Amino acid sequence: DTMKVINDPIHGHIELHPLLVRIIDTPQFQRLRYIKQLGGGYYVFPGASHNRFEHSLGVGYLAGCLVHALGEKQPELQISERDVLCVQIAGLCHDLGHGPFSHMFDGRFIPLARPEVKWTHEQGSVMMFEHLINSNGIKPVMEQYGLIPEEDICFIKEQIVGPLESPVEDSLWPYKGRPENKSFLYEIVSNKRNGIDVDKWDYFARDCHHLGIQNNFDYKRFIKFARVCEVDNELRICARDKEVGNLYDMFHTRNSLHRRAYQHKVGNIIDTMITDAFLKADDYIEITGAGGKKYRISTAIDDMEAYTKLTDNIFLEILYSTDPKLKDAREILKQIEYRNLFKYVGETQPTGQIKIKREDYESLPKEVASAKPKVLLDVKLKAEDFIVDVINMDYKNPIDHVSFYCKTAPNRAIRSQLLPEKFAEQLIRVYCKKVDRKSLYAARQYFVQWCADRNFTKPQDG
Amino acid sequence: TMKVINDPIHGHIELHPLLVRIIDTPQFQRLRYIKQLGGGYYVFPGASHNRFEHSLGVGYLAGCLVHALGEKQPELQISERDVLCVQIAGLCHDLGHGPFSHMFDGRFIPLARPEVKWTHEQGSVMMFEHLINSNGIKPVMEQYGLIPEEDICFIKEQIVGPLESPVEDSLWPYKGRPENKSFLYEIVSNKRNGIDVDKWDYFARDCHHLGIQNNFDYKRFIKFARVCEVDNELRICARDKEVGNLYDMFHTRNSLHRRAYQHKVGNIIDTMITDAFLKADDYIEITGAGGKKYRISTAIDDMEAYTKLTDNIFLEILYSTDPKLKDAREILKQIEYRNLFKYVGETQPTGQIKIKREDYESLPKEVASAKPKVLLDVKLKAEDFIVDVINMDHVSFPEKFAEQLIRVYCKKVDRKSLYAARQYFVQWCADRNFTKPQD
Ligand SMILES: Nc1nc2c(ncn2[C@H]2C[C@H](O)[C@@H](COP(=O)(O)OCCCNC(=O)c3cccc(-c4cccc(Br)c4)c3)O2)c(=O)[nH]1
Ligand SMILES: Nc1nc2c(ncn2[C@H]2C[C@H](O)[C@@H](COP(=O)(O)OCCCNC(=O)c3cccc(-c4cccc(Br)c4)c3)O2)c(=O)[nH]1
Ligand SMILES: [Fe+3]
Ligand SMILES: [Fe+3]
Repeated sequence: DTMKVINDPIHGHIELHPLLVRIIDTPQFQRLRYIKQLGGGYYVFPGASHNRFEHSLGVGYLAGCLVHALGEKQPELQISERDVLCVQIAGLCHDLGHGPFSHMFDGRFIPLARPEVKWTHEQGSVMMFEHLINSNGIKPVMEQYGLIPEEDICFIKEQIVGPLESPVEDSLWPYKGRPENKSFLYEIVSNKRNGIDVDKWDYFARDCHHLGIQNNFDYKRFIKFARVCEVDNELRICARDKEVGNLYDMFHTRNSLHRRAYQHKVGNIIDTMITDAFLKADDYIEITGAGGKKYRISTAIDDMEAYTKLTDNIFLEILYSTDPKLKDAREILKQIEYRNLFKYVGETQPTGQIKIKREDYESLPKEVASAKPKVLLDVKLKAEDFIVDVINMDYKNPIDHVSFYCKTAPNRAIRSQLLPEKFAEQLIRVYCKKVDRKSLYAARQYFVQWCADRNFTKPQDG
Repeated sequence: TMKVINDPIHGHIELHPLLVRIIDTPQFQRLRYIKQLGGGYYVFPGASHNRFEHSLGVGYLAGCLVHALGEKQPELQISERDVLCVQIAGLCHDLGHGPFSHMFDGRFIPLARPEVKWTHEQGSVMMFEHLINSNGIKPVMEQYGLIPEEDICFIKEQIVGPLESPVEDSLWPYKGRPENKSFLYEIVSNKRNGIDVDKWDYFARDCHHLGIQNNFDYKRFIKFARVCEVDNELRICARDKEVGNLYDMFHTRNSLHRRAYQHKVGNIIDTMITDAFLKADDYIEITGAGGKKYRISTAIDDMEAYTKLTDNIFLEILYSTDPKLKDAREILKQIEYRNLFKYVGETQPTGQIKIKREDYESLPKEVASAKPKVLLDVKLKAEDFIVDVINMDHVSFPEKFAEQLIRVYCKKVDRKSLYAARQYFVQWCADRNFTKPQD
């Protein structure tokens, strides 16, 4: 067993430690070759055929790079090759939990199928990671290369999903994989506080590569000039002051990707259509899991053996099906091929109001059809004619939450409107399955009255 | 009306409504599910791209070239109708590709049905006809100024070549356009000098997705391209100062062939996928016209069934529980675990000899029949061998190259079996009179 070299269009030659290779060459990891990074965006952006597998490789590579650079610059931090391998594995496996079409699956489908359950792709990543280890004898390999499986598995899972929870006192280091003097390690793969992690670096670069958008962030420069420094008796990753411009570009790039691609109107309508087909197919598709037990699309998340076989393939399985009981679902997918899509009715925001929770998504269409427009309208619409799409931008923490250092005093952190505009953390769009112009006028009337009733933003276009 | 597409390599791409209506069909959308490089993706994580985007690019480039020629040289009499027909031909040139692209017509069908002559170009013509007739395109073509009778034939001739050659009759064989428009047949698929918009797009795109340097600039070609007479025939000619660009292109191609298309592990994996397909052929069902069920290897006889034959077959086998599919499944599972066929050696045919597809299936048997020379402890059957045949393909105004390579891999992995396989391979090369292998 020796290292391997993979040639990647974003990162060039990426070296893989044999333990990482052993983890990658499993059904549980190879599964990610069959889940598109951007879900339905590929039906708007023909270049966006990339899957979660290559992005995961990139994230592992970048995690290794950043942590090694910090160790080389600062021996005093006592970063060991064991720590590097654990951070690399966490970067590799952070997206194991994604379902078909990525953010579509846990963002919208599962809430609509089982409003009662609380599912995230991060929980799924933890579950798939455990399953991959116990299905492939990874623990002896980990030991072979100096890892301590109990502690280090806990550390990886903590990087992926976060602390054990049970806040309780909260004045105390909540993690168990590593102690406080290695806190900065938890800031590499997934950093919620300020929004700078190697995961975002890779998918910013990769999505820009595949979409045709320019990426002005130089992650390599940032890695070169990153260090560890002291803030409030804690240790954090900080950037050289001279890097401010780089960060500006990063944030702007983020904004562009969100505005032009991630919340593209037609792409999200198509995500909605695919989810509708999945909902109308859920009762009739079986996925065989542990013990030959059958599962549905919406319940495969409860058995990782079944989840392992749940990918974008399900789309085609519905499209190619001959079962009469699936015809409904099939038809919707066929409308996608013929480009007979749901009609965009409008957009609104819950500005100043409580935001819409996942557990309530299913109730929204009914609400819309229950609005009473103050005109005859001579055309009545039902709940199933409406789609309500809730688009959440998940980060209010600009550059301000970043720590900087001077080349004069590297160990200590330092104490404009040109920064990117705010994110509008929740958008609510409505589409109509009926396409005749009378039905669309009626649907718009219903939508405007519904926004009035909910005290949401008055829709534009009027 | 006029849609715009935002391609990663061509930027913004405006599309005529007729082209959009051709694209928005199951028969064309199918290409979203066929990977451009087949199994190369299992070696290059960036090579996730499919034939659909490539086809869009080829149509766009064909339009660009024809229109650029038309703006210049008005004496050629290029109508918008000609531009639209060329764009459609470029758009539809790859409709006939099967699962994993060149793996299908290049290896799988020859092994499965050694007696049929199948190519993805003739499949493209069949699928184009099926698309036209299943979605009422002819009235739309008329609506935009086309003559379906002449122009459908024109498109099919652009894709597959002359419909003729039943007898000698050596003269102008095209029926879709007169000889004075002959140059239009050189745009989408050029058989003479290997210069066409299809190659431009897929060189650029494969470079973009593989991480390989693209040294040439097709825009310079289009801007400095003209039509001129060469030996009493109209042809696409280039301003002389463009030679430096031309060479660059041929370097890129060369690199793309050596680094990616002929990658040893990628070709081994193509072979493994084909072996799985063979062991699933008796059992996989693909519903076709009238509800008749087809196999993978016979789905090419019904375009309705072929419309539903894509890379998904792979996963259909991987996810199956039918015990009859177990063997196929296991091969795919080995791919996931990276327990691959072992590489035994490489050789070349001598002189102009070219092994033909109809004989591919005979090659392993031959290898297992060679008498090694000394003796052997382990004996290997024909099923233990894979013989992989790899092929590679005067412009008017530097590396290995070998018309055919034959590589042998072994399925048994132990050292003893691999030594035996090497002995078989070297003897077989001696018996066919092929070049003695390496080492
Ligand atoms: N066409 C296409 N575009 C593609 C493709 N790959 C990427 N693109 C890029 C370029 C496009 O400009 C962009 C956005 O898509 P769009 O189709 O132009 O629609 C935009 C408006 C919202 N869409 C609908 O509501 C709609 C649209 C069209 C028809 C119908 C309809 C018609 C009859 C009955 C019914 Br019932 C529904 C509804 O995506 C592709 O393969 N095909
Ligand atoms: N691993 C991986 N690499 C990947 C991946 N995506 C791209 N790559 C790039 C990086 C790699 O350097 C390059 C080439 O692939 P390789 O896996 O390194 O194998 C090279 C020789 C193949 N030939 C064999 O026969 C072989 C090889 C190894 C083991 C066995 C074997 C072992 C036990 C029993 C049996 Br029975 C067979 C056989 O592909 C990926 O997902 N995974
Ligand atoms: Fe990620
Ligand atoms: Fe092509």
